[PDB]
Amino acid sequence: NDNLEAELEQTKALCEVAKQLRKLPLLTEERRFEAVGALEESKKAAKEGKKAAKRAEAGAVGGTSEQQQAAKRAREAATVAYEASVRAEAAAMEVKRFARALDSFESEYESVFSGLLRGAAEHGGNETIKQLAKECATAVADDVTPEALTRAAHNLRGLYMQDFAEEYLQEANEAANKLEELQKATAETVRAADAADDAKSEAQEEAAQFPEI
Amino acid sequence: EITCDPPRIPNGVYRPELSKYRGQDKITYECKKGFFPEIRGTDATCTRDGWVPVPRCAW
Repeated sequence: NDNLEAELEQTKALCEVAKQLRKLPLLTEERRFEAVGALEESKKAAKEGKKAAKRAEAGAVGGTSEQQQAAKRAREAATVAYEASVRAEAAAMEVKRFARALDSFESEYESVFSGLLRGAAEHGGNETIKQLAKECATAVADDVTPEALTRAAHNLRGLYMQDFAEEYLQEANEAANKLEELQKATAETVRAADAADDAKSEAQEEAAQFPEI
Repeated sequence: EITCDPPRIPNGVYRPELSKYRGQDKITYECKKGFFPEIRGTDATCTRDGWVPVPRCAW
């Protein structure tokens, strides 16, 4: 019927949304791991930078002007590495915060969309509709971008007049923003981890001329 | 020649969504997080007496 065309368009929209909701917790975990890795590297760069500044300062005691300038430079880099590690702390904290928000969102809807599909698998109007929903039982999306999340939410909202589809769009719009901020926060942790490494290296190069402890 | 109007399921979602259903046409419904169905099953059939069993999502 056009009723079967409607139901097939509707089953496809449920399938697209369900696949994105199963991918979100896997994606947030990769970001959470990445932020944790970026932060711990920034803390290793700060610890190493502090050591170099200490090797330079002990070395430059009673030293020349072009030896005392080195310790001052290794000290300034050791603090720049420390300050970048502090910025990586704050960025990773945001990653955990946006990941939590997105995990509450996935939790709210994944079982609902999965159950609606299970119904279409068992009682779908056509064998095509039942086949699409059966294939979508455990399917996961390849990726989730804020734009893919809202597109699929608007598509569902256009096919389903039920209030649920409208409330899903409202929530998916909030989650698309949280997903965009999860990616900005991950880049900021990586940027600060690189900033701390560069400073560690500047401290280590200036301290190269002095003896180790 | 039995027909039903779409079910009205506050705090729930049914499928498929059609303007009119015919006798023996089945809908399946799910409840919002925090809500549970009145009956165990999530099925409802279009009969002479409306949707049977009646779909209801309770707190």
